[PDB]
Amino acid sequence: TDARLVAYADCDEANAAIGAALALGHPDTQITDVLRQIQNDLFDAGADLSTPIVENPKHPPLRIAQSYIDRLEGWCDAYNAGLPALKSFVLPGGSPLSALLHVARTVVRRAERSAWAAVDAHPEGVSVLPAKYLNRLSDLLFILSRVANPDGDVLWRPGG
Amino acid sequence: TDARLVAYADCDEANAAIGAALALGHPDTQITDVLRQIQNDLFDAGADLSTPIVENPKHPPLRIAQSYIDRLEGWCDAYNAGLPALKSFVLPGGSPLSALLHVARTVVRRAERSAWAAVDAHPEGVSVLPAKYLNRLSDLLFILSRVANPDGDVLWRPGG
Amino acid sequence: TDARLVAYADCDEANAAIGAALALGHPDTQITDVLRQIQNDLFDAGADLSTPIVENPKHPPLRIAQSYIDRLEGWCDAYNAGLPALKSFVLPGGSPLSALLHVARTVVRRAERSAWAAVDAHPEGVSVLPAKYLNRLSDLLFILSRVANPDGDVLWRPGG
Repeated sequence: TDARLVAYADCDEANAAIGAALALGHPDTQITDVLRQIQNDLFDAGADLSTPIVENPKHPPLRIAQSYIDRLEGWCDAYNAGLPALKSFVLPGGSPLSALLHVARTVVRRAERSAWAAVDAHPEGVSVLPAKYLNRLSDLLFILSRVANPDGDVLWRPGG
Repeated sequence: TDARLVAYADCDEANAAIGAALALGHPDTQITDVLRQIQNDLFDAGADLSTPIVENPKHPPLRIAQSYIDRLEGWCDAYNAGLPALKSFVLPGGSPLSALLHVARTVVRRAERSAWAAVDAHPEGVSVLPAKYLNRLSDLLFILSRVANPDGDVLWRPGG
Repeated sequence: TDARLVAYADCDEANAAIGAALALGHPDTQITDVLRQIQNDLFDAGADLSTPIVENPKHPPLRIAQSYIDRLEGWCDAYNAGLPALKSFVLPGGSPLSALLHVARTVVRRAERSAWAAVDAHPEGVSVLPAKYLNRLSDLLFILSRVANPDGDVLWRPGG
């Protein structure tokens, strides 16, 4: 019901999709560490979205900070650097890992929408950072999906 | 936010669920080709839903056409022909492939709802064909799930 | 569109997520029987949510009864009894089975929200029992996820 409650739950659903990718996609050590850090960040995003903003909090805030987003942006550029240009649009799938990352990607985008909806409902009580974080995360998951498809992505083909 | 944006995103989520079925369900060659064609059609459905209808477009339209739907309807009848009558209601699951197709099936039905919602919000700017396509696709995925369960489906049992 | 239709469909999506857990998580005999019973209950929950309540029905009702909920509550206590105290918050994932149960858990919570929304839209024509059932089911799936992670859960870690 509550816009904050919905956004929080969607973050949890996106987080579980990353857990499935890690558990069923068998990523290498490097990718594993990146994904595990993201699971930790998504918990933070959920806590942030669920907690209304208060003036001069006396408790340690658990909020997504700009540095979280700067970090995803850095990983995006670092990982995308070693990839060839796309010849056609990518269809979701390929290796078990790429397929599972595409699933997480789409769930993350659904979570981004509710995070923005939370902001719309409480412009003064909800931070826009969780939404921006999820916005950058889906782009990173797209890149990682490509990284996880060594032999090329599944491509769309014009009807005729 | 936008009804078109939501419908588009749900199609992408359904498309990723089909990608997982293909990647983790190890379907045979025949089923693979059918599912790959559907992934291509779902991209088209997304492009259609996201693009508002314009009079006398000067660009090649990327729209779901009736022929897409006629094709799914044909596959439905062709595949359902070799199946026995249901003794009870089917519970989602069984083989890895059938279970993964049931997951995609339910996501497709969620996408169908937003496609219809897009039509409701813009009766003159959104085509009903994407929604009809998704409507027929969930029925086909139900049939394929049965096809992928050679030893029988998981059946519901009256409480007592 | 219809609040009952949406709630019904979400129950079906949650049911398919349990089917994936069973099909890809390879649970032992005990867990299998519990999950299979839940799939049967979720069918009932869907039928209940989809069928508006009528006075003096002449047909056998297919409704979630309090006994369904009492049963989940009993399993929750029985399974949680053999588990150690949590040292930190749990991140969704771990073993294939635990990861798949966390995915189902989050879908069940999404279904709970629409079941409550159905009640809100038709306070006199929709039972609150399906919603209560889903409320208890996500807590049980959390417990089972822990049970399925013999070597410990994936834990959240404070930023610094």
